[PDB]
Amino acid sequence: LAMLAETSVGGLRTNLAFLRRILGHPAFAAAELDTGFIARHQDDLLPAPQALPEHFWQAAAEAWLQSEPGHRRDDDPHSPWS
Amino acid sequence: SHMAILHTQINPRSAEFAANAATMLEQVNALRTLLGRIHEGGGSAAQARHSARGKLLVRERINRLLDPGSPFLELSALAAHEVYGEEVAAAGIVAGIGRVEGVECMIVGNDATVKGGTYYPLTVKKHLRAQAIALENRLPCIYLVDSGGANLPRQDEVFPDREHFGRIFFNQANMSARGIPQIAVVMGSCTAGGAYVPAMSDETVMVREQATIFLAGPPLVKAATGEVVSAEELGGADVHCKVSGVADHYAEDDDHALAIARRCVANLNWRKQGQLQCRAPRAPLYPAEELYGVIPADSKQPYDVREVIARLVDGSEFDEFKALFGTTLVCGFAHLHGYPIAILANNGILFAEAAQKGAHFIELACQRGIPLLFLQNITGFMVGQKYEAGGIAKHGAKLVTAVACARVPKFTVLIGGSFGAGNYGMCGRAYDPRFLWMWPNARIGVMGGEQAAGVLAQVKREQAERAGQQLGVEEEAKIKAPILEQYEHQGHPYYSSARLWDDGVIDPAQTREVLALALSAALNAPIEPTAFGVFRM
Amino acid sequence: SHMAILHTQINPRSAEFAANAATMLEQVNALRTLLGRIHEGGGSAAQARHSARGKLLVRERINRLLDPGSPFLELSALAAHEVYGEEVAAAGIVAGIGRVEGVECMIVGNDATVKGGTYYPLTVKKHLRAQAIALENRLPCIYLVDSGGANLPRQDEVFPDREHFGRIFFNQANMSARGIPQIAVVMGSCTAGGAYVPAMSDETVMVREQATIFLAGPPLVKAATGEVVSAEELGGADVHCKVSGVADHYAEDDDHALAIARRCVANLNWRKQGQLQCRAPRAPLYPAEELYGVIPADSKQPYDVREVIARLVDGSEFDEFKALFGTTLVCGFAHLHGYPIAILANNGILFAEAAQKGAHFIELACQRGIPLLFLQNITGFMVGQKYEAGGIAKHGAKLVTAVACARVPKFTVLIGGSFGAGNYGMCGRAYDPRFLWMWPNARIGVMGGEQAAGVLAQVKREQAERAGQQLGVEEEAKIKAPILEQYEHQGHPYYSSARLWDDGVIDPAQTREVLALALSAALNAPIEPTAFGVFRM
Ligand SMILES: CC(C)(COP(=O)(O)OP(=O)(O)OC[C@H]1O[C@@H](n2cnc3c(N)ncnc32)[C@H](O)[C@@H]1OP(=O)(O)O)[C@@H](O)C(=O)NCCC(=O)NCCS
Ligand SMILES: CC(C)(COP(=O)(O)OP(=O)(O)OC[C@H]1O[C@@H](n2cnc3c(N)ncnc32)[C@H](O)[C@@H]1OP(=O)(O)O)[C@@H](O)C(=O)NCCC(=O)NCCS
Ligand SMILES: *C(=O)CCCC[C@@H]1SC[C@@H]2NC(=O)N[C@@H]21
Repeated sequence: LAMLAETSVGGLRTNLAFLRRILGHPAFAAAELDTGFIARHQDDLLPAPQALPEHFWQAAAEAWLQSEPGHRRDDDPHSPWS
Repeated sequence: SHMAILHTQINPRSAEFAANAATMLEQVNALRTLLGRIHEGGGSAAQARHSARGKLLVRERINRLLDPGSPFLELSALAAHEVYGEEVAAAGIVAGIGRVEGVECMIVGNDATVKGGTYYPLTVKKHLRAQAIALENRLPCIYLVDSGGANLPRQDEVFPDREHFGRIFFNQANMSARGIPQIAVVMGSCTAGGAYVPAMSDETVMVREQATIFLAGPPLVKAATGEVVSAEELGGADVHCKVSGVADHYAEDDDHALAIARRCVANLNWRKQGQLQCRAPRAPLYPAEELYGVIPADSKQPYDVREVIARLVDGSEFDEFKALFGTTLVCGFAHLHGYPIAILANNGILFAEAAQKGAHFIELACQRGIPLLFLQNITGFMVGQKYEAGGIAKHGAKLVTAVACARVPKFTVLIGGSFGAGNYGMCGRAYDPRFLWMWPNARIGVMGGEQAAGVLAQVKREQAERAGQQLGVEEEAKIKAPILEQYEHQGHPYYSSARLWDDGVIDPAQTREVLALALSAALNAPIEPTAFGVFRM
Repeated sequence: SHMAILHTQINPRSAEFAANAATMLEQVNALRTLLGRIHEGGGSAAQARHSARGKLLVRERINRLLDPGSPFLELSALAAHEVYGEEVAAAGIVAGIGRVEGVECMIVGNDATVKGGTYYPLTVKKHLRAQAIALENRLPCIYLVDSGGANLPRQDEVFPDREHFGRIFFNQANMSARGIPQIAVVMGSCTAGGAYVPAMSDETVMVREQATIFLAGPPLVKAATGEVVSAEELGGADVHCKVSGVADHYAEDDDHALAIARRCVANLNWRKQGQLQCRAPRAPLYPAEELYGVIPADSKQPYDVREVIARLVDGSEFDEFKALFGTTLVCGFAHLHGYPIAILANNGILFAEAAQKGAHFIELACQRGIPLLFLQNITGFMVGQKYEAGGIAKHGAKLVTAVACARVPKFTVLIGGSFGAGNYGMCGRAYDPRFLWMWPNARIGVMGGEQAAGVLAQVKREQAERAGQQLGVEEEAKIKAPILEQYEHQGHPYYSSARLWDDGVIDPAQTREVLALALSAALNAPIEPTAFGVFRM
């Protein structure tokens, strides 16, 4: 589960999300194993979407801003305008 | 260089410090909140009736045009404060410098919300003050045109004269000739006057179904040989992009129009011509916040300037010239965010040796091409009978010559008092410093409140004395009352920034970072060699 | 800048596409194959006879001289093609720009195999045209002299006039004065005329027992006061390196000579003068060969040039000026291999609008110091009674002044038709573009085939009409026949490039590759400020 959280794939539809929670579902803790399992807790592992909090938007905005250094002019690098 | 350090003598925990720092911070909060009121433009009222037409607001247009998170130095925000009868928010024109495609640019846009965006006398003054900073520092211009016309009732102070409207066009065609791009973004009405801002411009952009550039709008045009035509048909967006050629780019809306704009600044092949031996930036050694408490609250209470110096320079390293001589004026070399600078800061009165000290400094500075930084807190020149017989007159002159002629970049900031001859000998407004700023605590005037009421009333009883009478404490006191209050009123920052005597009131603990922004910006223009006039020895 | 992108509308798969692509590509192989024949020189025949004397061949001397795998821009390869009676490959001299010790150099060498390497008129025309590119762009000069003399039979077009032989020396003394070194390598006969190329050159090198520089060789000198002596005795390599001092370097053979050469180009303390704000080089968004199919095969079937631009600019990003105004002329900014450039491509006719659009654009490129690229495919200026009474006359002139005066590097490629006024307003040969190229499908003439035949035949029946008669389709048709063909002939790329009206015919699909080469080389020399004449408003 450790590995699944340190892994990151972007720019495509991935099941990386699904797995993370199927190793974490309490059913998987106990031997509640059979071949219907994936069907059973179907809800628990394929939740319905939602444009989650501003909580997000905020960070995503601050993160985006921090990953474009602006521009550094050869003219005066130290320029505080960057 | 562990010798060029300024070890502080201020205790940040003292009670006296907390006292000053107190009423200082209040002052700043005072400004803070006003500046917010001014952000409202013509008030939620029509400001919302703006967005109505699907038009982006002024300051919004600016943030969209700027570079992702670029800083923005705003100019004379307190413009026209309590000046005109009505409220004319930042004089109905917001201007400032900001990064646009990696270029420090001068931006000006009108607040359509403020009394129809028309030009009141000061709107014009602010506009022109911007083109100055622009020509003086070679910053390409971006005019976000959205104005009515010129404020019809006060035209006498808005149309004729030299530095009146129309001098906007003058500076413009001259800037395009001295090779400083002139970009125009039309996002509203633009009848008559401002009709030239986009007509006279290297590159021009129009927002369809919204932009309108015509000499005489339908009101005027109907008032002509009759004829009744609509805005869109007379001089709309489609008329000047597809027909006449007064515009160059056909933008679909405010957001598009600015995007088009960015692009122009992008194909500028622009390169900075300034040139200094800037060194790596190293922060000061004392929180620049601590300034709040270094500055006494008791206006005419003695403090050591080097303290303010130590909280702005790099690594608070400062090498002092003529260390112990006419100490009334402190002079030294240091660096600020890399950029090396030569400083001249008042520390009291100003005897003869202080100006010879300062004039001699300005020669060394102007000889190495290092920017000049003036920190005013001058009450005046020491007067007296021996003092006058000593040339405190001609030596003072020596200083001003040096200042008036210095051609390297000059920067002034008022942190105390601009009073009398002092203001001039320290690069006051009239000596064209690239930028002039004012602290909340500083006050400016020809001479003290009662000082002027002193003389002004003295003569009244000198002319009435050799006229066989005398001034009774009843009339004399009524002579000084009106003065003592007038002076107190026009000595205040708001009154000053309101009339553009300075490019704005700033946060004392932000100074350091304003100077860096400025200095860098002024390096878009070559540091020219200096030629001094005759020195009265 | 995902909006400054040009989205094609070309289907590389379409039938129509491969149709054009077909005839285009055929034309390129037509050129590919003739180009090879001209690499023959004086033919396998004497060519082998050359190598026999132990002399490296011309085009090989060049390959050896250049830097490991450096590129090489050859000039007017079709020189003198089907021009003089005989066949004179590349006019007996190959020249072009190539790297030598990290410096973009102008290299000129003669083909001792083509009619003795002597100078036919076009030889002088081409040699001269190189020193022009040398001067105009400040590229040092390497002359690989190995020629007989001047082609005696056709001297009346090789010796007298301003731009004839001897102007060769002029140009050399002048460039030497303007500090563009002049280097010479004597690897053959060097009688009389070409005798000065080696004597007038900062540095000179001679191949022993092979090179000979004498004002009058043994033929002439015996025809003098009798006297009979050998070539190497008269003016060999040992005579001029050990005794006279007309040479500076004593080389062992062709290969050594070239080695000594390079070494001179090494201690040139050379620095480039140009200066643009070039950015990182990004490739286009569409295969450059797609062009073969962008260009109609139907001579006068309209197409959109923006499709052509899209395949040369970096990341097919193009910022278009006066986007929708005088659409017949396309203008915009973008870059090519990093270097910023301003484009002016024809998209049809050229009504007043276009001209104004263009003049105005040039003004902007000229003010920002950005090089201009012209893309000709102009059929002419729209004629008529209104169009004429509308000043399509004077408007067109505003365009020419602009072009004529622009002092920024200018580049011209003929990708359509240069016919009439058009050729001029679009920076034709007569306007000093640093370089001017021609695609194989391009046709250049004073005006169309029957166009001329039209007027030229019509006056004949106007002089003969007010002469009490008329011209029956009998003589009328015989007055048109000759002209119709003459023009078809004098309009083809070979006909042009053989006379140097262009620095060559190139591969449409390589245009970008050559444009960047040129530009770079043109930056060995400063971009000057521009001064405009009077503009007829
Ligand atoms: C500019 C104009 C299109 C305004 O359009 P709008 O967005 O509908 O704005 P409004 O008409 O509601 O104008 C509202 C304010 O504009 C002010 N105003 C507009 N033009 C003005 C002018 N030239 N002088 C003085 N005030 C003017 C009005 O006083 C009004 O004030 P108020 O809000 O306190 O009542 C319209 O006023 C106009 O056509 N003016 C022409 C100006 C002109 O011809 N000037 C030539 C001199 S250079
Ligand atoms: C240059 C020279 C040494 C040639 O030596 P080479 O290597 O044996 O070459 P060739 O003698 O075989 O010359 C062959 C070609 O050179 C041509 N040629 C040489 N000099 C020429 C000249 N000055 N004018 C015209 N043609 C000339 C001949 O026409 C001949 O043409 P062809 O091959 O079609 O028959 C010999 O021609 C000579 O001495 N010429 C002197 C040139 C001169 O005096 N010019 C002064 C005018 S500035
Ligand atoms: C081919 O179609 C030539 C067009 C003829 C029109 C006339 S001839 C040259 C004049 N200049 C120009 O641009 N067109 C005019």
